[PDB]
Amino acid sequence: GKAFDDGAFTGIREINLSYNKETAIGDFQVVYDLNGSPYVGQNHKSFITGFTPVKISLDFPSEYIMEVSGYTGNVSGYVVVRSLTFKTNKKTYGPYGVTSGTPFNLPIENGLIVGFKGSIGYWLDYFSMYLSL
Amino acid sequence: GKAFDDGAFTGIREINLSYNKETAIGDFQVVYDLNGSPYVGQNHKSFITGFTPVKISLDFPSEYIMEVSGYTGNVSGYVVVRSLTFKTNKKTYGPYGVTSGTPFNLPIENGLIVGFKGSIGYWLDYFSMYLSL
Amino acid sequence: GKAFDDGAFTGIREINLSYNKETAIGDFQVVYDLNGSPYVGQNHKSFITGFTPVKISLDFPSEYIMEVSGYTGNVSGYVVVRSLTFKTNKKTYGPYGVTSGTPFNLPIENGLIVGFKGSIGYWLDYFSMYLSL
Amino acid sequence: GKAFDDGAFTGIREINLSYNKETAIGDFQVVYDLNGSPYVGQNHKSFITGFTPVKISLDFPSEYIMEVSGYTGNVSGYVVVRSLTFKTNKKTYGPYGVTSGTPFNLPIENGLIVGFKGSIGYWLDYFSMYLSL
Amino acid sequence: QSGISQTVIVGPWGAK
Amino acid sequence: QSGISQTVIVGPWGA
Amino acid sequence: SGISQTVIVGPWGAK
Amino acid sequence: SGISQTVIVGPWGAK
Ligand SMILES: O=[N+]([O-])c1ccc(O[C@H]2O[C@H](CO)[C@H](O)[C@H](O)[C@H]2O)cc1
Ligand SMILES: O=[N+]([O-])c1ccc(O[C@H]2O[C@H](CO)[C@H](O)[C@H](O)[C@H]2O)cc1
Ligand SMILES: O=[N+]([O-])c1ccc(O[C@H]2O[C@H](CO)[C@H](O)[C@H](O)[C@H]2O)cc1
Ligand SMILES: O=[N+]([O-])c1ccc(O[C@H]2O[C@H](CO)[C@H](O)[C@H](O)[C@H]2O)cc1
Repeated sequence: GKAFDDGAFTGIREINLSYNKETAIGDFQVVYDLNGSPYVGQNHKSFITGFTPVKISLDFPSEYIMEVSGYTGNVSGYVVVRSLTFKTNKKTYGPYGVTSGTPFNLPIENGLIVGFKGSIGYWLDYFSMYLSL
Repeated sequence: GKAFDDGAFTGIREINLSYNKETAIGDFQVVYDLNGSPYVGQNHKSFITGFTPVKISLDFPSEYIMEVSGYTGNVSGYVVVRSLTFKTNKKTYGPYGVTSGTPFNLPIENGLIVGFKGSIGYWLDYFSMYLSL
Repeated sequence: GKAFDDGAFTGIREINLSYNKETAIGDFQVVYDLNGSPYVGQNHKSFITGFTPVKISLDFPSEYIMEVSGYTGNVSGYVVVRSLTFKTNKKTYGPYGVTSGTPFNLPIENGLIVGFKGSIGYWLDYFSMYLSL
Repeated sequence: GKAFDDGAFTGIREINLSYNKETAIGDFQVVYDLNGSPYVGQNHKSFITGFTPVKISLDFPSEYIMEVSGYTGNVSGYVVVRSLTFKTNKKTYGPYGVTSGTPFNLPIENGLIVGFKGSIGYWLDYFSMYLSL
Repeated sequence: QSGISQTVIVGPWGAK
Repeated sequence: QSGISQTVIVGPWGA
Repeated sequence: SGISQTVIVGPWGAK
Repeated sequence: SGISQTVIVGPWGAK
């Protein structure tokens, strides 16, 4: 798919994503914090459409993500990220998508996710996270 | 089990662990680097004997860990770390232990593992990693 | 003076300042790098005019600042920043403004200036620098 | 002189230095914190003896250095560090040595000194500091 | 705001 | 040794 | 808090 | 490389 790399920012204000309960995660966009101001990141869009949108609006700066988890598995011959869940200090958002296949998880004991990179074709193929103090 | 927390250092020189091919990981010990000198971390011992030892001696500083992965799973009714694998920029070490249960993985695109903390009773119960640039 | 704080960014691409040899540094503005793109920071203007403008355009990311130096002193009964110099790995820029009063200097052996904060009245009253690796 | 480099630790418990009221700073040794335990740094001594020793015992971890200042200037034809002063959130220690020549100062708004490097001959020739969050 | 340096920490994996 | 600040990056997951 | 931190040195100048 | 790094400011003094 199309590689994307937002780089690193000050914090996360909102995550927008889309998913379909029979395929996988589709689109992905973050509103970052940049030094106390919102910075609206690029919208990483699927090549197809018809997904269900989800807006995760965090109570920044008091609310922050402590754990990202999900599943990867094969959809129409492509191994992609099928499901995502975001656990903050306030609550759990998700799972979005289909929770089948091979799980993964990144819990954070100390530090903050401050950016995302990855690749999206029809679906989110993979992603990585920038971490900072 | 018994909690341990080595703290953070400058890098990793060697990992000494033990495991049982029917249970989980037992002992864990790390020779860190500390500003150019070897720092011999405390040996974190299982409460039981009968493990196979292994010595992962890295060619520090040119060789470093890029991915830690493994499995968590039930042994005698406790969730433990059943298996560990360390992939460096040079070689893969493992899997050590039993490759069953829930997979986890921490691939690193940029940065270094500089410390471990966790708990060991009969087996390694859980662990976390300090990361730095 | 009016406080400013730009926050932190990924690097520096250009510094626009102005100064007057009879007095002190006036205006100060920075084009930062933000994840590979120019970020045009706010122009922090002296309350007065009459300064000579200076544009320090860096060969980003090859060229980066390795030392910031200057002088603080009394101008019209106010302690202000009278002069500034920026040394990079390629060239020295300045001094801009008279080199008289109490010197200061921040050489960087490792790391990068990624932000400025401070206060400007008629003249640059004070400043600080964000540093990162 | 003889170069030294302590590297980086997790903070500072004690500074021992020596000085002479007519020349400059002589010896320098730091008791660092490492992961909550004391780590006694190498004692960087002058080629000569006869200095007045000083022990700066910080109430770690609540007390930490917020500014290091001093003077550089010529003693017997060599540029050396003639005076040092350490200001913490609790108290000022110094100046020690001879406060003349060219002043320098490193205030820190956010962050910690975690290590020192430099060179000492008859007197402290130069030094640098490691900073961290 | 203390005199102890800090570091990113990821985990834990294993028991809760 | 360039002018671009760096930060820790973990991943990728997926793929 | 969800805001990341950075070293900051200074200020130089007036109180 | 496998060596962690840190911000370093200075040197002040000779050289
Ligand atoms: O006939 N299809 O269901 C189908 C699905 C996906 C296709 O490829 C695009 O999406 C992939 C999975 O996300 C991958 O990113 C690829 O590179 C994209 O072109 C094509 C046909
Ligand atoms: O029936 N056993 O073989 C058995 C296994 C483990 C036991 O507990 C100890 O080890 C646990 C897993 O490592 C956990 O750390 C626990 O807190 C330890 O006491 C007891 C009996
Ligand atoms: O009539 N003046 O030349 C003059 C000079 C300075 C003044 O003060 C303002 O600027 C100061 C220096 O930058 C400082 O910021 C002060 O707080 C400001 O009021 C006013 C008039
Ligand atoms: O006989 N002298 O007064 C004298 C003083 C210093 C000398 O050099 C040594 O100390 C210097 C300053 O510390 C510097 O480190 C030099 O490299 C040392 O050899 C020689 C004679």
